[PDB]
Amino acid sequence: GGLKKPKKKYLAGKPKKIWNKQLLLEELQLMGEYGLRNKKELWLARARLKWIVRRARALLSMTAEERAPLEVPFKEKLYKMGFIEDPNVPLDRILSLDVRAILERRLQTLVFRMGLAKSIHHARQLVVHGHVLVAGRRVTSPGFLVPRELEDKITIE
Amino acid sequence: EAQFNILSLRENKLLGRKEVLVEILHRKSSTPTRQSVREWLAKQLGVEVDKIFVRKIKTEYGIGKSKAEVHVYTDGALARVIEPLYILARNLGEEGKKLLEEARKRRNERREKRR
Amino acid sequence: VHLRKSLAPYWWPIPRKAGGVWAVRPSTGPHSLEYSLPLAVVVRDVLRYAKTLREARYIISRGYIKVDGVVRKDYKFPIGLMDVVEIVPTGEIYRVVPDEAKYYDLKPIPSSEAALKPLRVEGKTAVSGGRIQLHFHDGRNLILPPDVGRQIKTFDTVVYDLENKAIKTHLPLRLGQLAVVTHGGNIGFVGQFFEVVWTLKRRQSVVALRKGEEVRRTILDYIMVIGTEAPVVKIS
RNA sequence: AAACCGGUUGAUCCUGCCGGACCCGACCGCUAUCGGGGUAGGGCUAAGCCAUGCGAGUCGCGCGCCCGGGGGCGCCCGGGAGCGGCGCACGGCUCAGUAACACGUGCCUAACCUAACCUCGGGAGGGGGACACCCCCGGGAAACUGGGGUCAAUCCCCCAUAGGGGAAGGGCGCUGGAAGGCCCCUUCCCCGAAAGGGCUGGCGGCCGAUCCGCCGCCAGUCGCCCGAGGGUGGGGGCACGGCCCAUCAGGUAGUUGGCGGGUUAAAGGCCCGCCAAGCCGAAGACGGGUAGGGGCGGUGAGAGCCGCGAGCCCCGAGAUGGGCACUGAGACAAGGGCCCAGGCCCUACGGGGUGCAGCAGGCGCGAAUACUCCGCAAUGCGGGCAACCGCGACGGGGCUACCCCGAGUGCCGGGCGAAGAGCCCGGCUUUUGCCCGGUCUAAAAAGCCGGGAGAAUAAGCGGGGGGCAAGUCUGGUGUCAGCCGCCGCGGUAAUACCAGCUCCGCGAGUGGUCGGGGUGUUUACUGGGCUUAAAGCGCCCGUAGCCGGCCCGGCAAGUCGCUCCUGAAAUCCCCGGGCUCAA
Ligand SMILES: [Mg+2]
Ligand SMILES: [Mg+2]
Ligand SMILES: [Mg+2]
Ligand SMILES: [Mg+2]
Ligand SMILES: [Mg+2]
Ligand SMILES: [Mg+2]
Ligand SMILES: [Mg+2]
Ligand SMILES: [Mg+2]
Ligand SMILES: [Mg+2]
Ligand SMILES: [Mg+2]
Ligand SMILES: [Mg+2]
Ligand SMILES: [Mg+2]
Ligand SMILES: [Mg+2]
Ligand SMILES: [Mg+2]
Ligand SMILES: [Mg+2]
Ligand SMILES: [Mg+2]
Ligand SMILES: [Mg+2]
Ligand SMILES: [Mg+2]
Ligand SMILES: [Mg+2]
Ligand SMILES: [Mg+2]
Ligand SMILES: [Mg+2]
Ligand SMILES: [Mg+2]
Ligand SMILES: [Mg+2]
Ligand SMILES: [Mg+2]
Ligand SMILES: [Mg+2]
Ligand SMILES: [Mg+2]
Ligand SMILES: [Mg+2]
Ligand SMILES: [Mg+2]
Ligand SMILES: [Mg+2]
Ligand SMILES: [Mg+2]
Ligand SMILES: [Mg+2]
Repeated sequence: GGLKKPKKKYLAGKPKKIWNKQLLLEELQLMGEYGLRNKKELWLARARLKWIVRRARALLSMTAEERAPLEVPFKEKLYKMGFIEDPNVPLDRILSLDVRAILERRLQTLVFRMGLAKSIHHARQLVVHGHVLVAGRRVTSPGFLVPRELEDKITIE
Repeated sequence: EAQFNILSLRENKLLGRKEVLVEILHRKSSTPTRQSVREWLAKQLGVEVDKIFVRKIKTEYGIGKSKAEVHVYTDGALARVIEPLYILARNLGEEGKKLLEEARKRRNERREKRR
Repeated sequence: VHLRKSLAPYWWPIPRKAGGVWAVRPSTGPHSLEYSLPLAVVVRDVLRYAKTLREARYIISRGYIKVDGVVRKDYKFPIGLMDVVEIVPTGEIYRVVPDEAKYYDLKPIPSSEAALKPLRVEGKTAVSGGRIQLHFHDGRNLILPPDVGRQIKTFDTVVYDLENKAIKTHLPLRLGQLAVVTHGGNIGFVGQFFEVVWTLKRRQSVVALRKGEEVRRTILDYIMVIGTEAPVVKIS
């Protein structure tokens, strides 16, 4: 009798106790460093990180034979996205990943880190107003997670 | 400004036509007119413009590039019997408008009769 | 009668979500509804000759498409296993052969082969005058004299001449012949019939085919003999 | 993230309940700029009552007639009112009934029917009739409907043959696991086909402009009838699976079974005549209550719990209540029929029609709700050789804090301000909002490309005593007014009330009340407890159930391994790809 409807994807990143002073301080630090719009963006990044880490945990829990046809492609995809720098690291090192690696892949973050903008908020304004070209096309979403191959194809108008 | 190219061309002998997909590159410029696409295709293929019909011109997000779906017909009679009336109205100019008006009149008749 | 897209057969080469809520329902013809594809679906989604149902129905109504030697002008005509499809204005000839990936695919075949159909015998009946009616896998019938009907058994194959209405050849179900799986999971596999477990019900007997070292198992109902070590008709 | 926190004491360890924090669903308050994706919206409330409009047609290549234009061969084109064929039993709605072979999974019909379609074999000969539209007259308020005349058919009927059924006897033979079946032979009784019709082209003949046909042959083509199989739909049967209550323990009498029949398309206490006493039940009958079943959905780390088991797909049932039939392959038929009940509308009083649980829409109820909009262009279906036609299905937009996704409400430097808000100064940008063009769209709207001016058009909701992030700052009140999920404040110096200032949390959302899950090891299989905190029946005998010594041999039921046929699709997990990423 149940009809499926979409659910929020940042729930896995959102904490259940928001009123911790330490958690609030670290989240505020991350938000101010990367110029995020609200806590939903940070929790979405944490949800992405949680997916990656739980995939690593699941592949670790599978046997060697089952893990064999999935371990190498998994690390290859993480390397291609840019979350992991060495695609041949052991699987258990993937368990220790950090949300800052995912936050670095934002288009606004990359525009700031390439020196194309005066500040991270100015990079967000550039991406919003449409002056950032990704391989010729305007990508107007500041939260876009740029891959490694597309990282070098970022231009300004 | 407007760089056109035949991206692909399939040949449907069953419907007596050729389905061409054309790439249009227009940087910093408006979407090309379907009349302009038809004129370029007619000049490129050496055929009359009446034998060429445009289905849809779709422009990419964030860049002045457009892909156009075009039908070229061996004869106008089969072209007008195969292509939809709204397509003929879009492409032919006024004769498609006349066809659509006559269809609307013939539909108003028999609906009055059904009343 | 309507066919909801959800109730359409799962192997059909159509999207399951993007599109309308309806699918073209095959019109009770010479196959099974769940093991056949309508002619309009073949023209629009399998050959891509028509972009809409209107254009597909126009193409069919002109008589450009021929199925098993007969022009078919009905857009809901069922098309099924081993059927010969012929396009008239283009001259292209396909056989609907079992496929590993699409489960049923139109593979081009030679013009000399286009007049033959390998039909699996599905049963026999006694009819008036003492004659024998063979019933094949696609519902086709053939009435024969009793002596020729006596030696043809169920699950055999016959290569049948469509143009002559005759049995060009008979391929009996024996161990060691080449067989193709025409149904479930292990579909499209061609191999040597090398092992049988004869259950009490003959149709549910366990059969094993071999392709070198590639051993697959099915039931006896799900295989069709296509000759000895070389298949008689081009299936791949 | 497999999480704890506050509260019973003078203090302490327990038990144990209640609250906090999270997600989801419903309703509600304050507030609200844009875009994308999606099968959101009188379900959770009366299956309550309804004005109005629309919601199943198509076919001239079945048939005659009439009308208008054209032309000479034998008609061409268009239209009209009809007969006739096919369809309307699909599609659309809703959730009363139902605890049931309803539903799901796995199998059957060797006990059955099936128009349309497919294939194989065979057949299409003779004859006859009527009723529409129409013409001449009407009747009636309307609904509806009468008489005479007259042209047809793929309309209706008879005749012949083919074929079919029943009874009985025989057989090599067929299918099949198994013949009560098929085929062959024999006998009698009985029923009993067909449209060579339409079109195209060719040939020949009859006929006449008062005709534009009729006939005989050929080929093509769409058709018609019989037999067999398939296909599709449907009827029926079987094994197993999924609610609560014993403050419901005996129930059943066509009930259980047998025999012989009737009916049915077909088996059956389905029904009937006779015969027997059987059938169900504590492994829970019967009785009551609740409820459509499933795919599935929410929640939790999981076991599990819940049904938000409404929307989407499959099956079921129903069309104001209760019954019964016609036609037809199929209905006992939602926009068809008849009757009772109970309403309502029109009327010329004699009669007629009608029930929105179809798409909009109105009243009512309730805490609680959308346009009397656009199109057959996509997806399909009915009709048609076809072209095409129709479709409130479906598609498209509208409205609405429906769910998910992406963004804006400026950026940079300086000053004042406090490092804040805000203001001012100098520069930059135009997402967005506004105007124009192309593209797009069935057409629109939106989207996308491009062009113009411009900082310019855009932030709220809740809270600051602990839990729990945020003020012992200021004023007012003075156990009053008020706060308060819990603990607790307020009775003159209030961090808790009313206001200011200020800070905190989330943010186009943020809160209130409900229901589910977490919480909860407070339902405990994983995994609780019963000396004293709640909890061992006062004791014992024993039925069902559950649990049961050792060794050897057989089986292989549970169990385990592999494999096959399956468990619809969507949904869920992984991977690749395409929408600017995203959804
Ligand atoms: Mg105390
Ligand atoms: Mg209702
Ligand atoms: Mg016809
Ligand atoms: Mg007419
Ligand atoms: Mg229905
Ligand atoms: Mg007839
Ligand atoms: Mg018989
Ligand atoms: Mg007769
Ligand atoms: Mg006759
Ligand atoms: Mg009987
Ligand atoms: Mg009874
Ligand atoms: Mg838990
Ligand atoms: Mg609905
Ligand atoms: Mg009734
Ligand atoms: Mg009725
Ligand atoms: Mg009603
Ligand atoms: Mg309604
Ligand atoms: Mg249409
Ligand atoms: Mg949002
Ligand atoms: Mg200062
Ligand atoms: Mg527009
Ligand atoms: Mg406030
Ligand atoms: Mg205050
Ligand atoms: Mg605090
Ligand atoms: Mg408080
Ligand atoms: Mg306890
Ligand atoms: Mg006690
Ligand atoms: Mg005791
Ligand atoms: Mg007691
Ligand atoms: Mg006592
Ligand atoms: Mg066993």
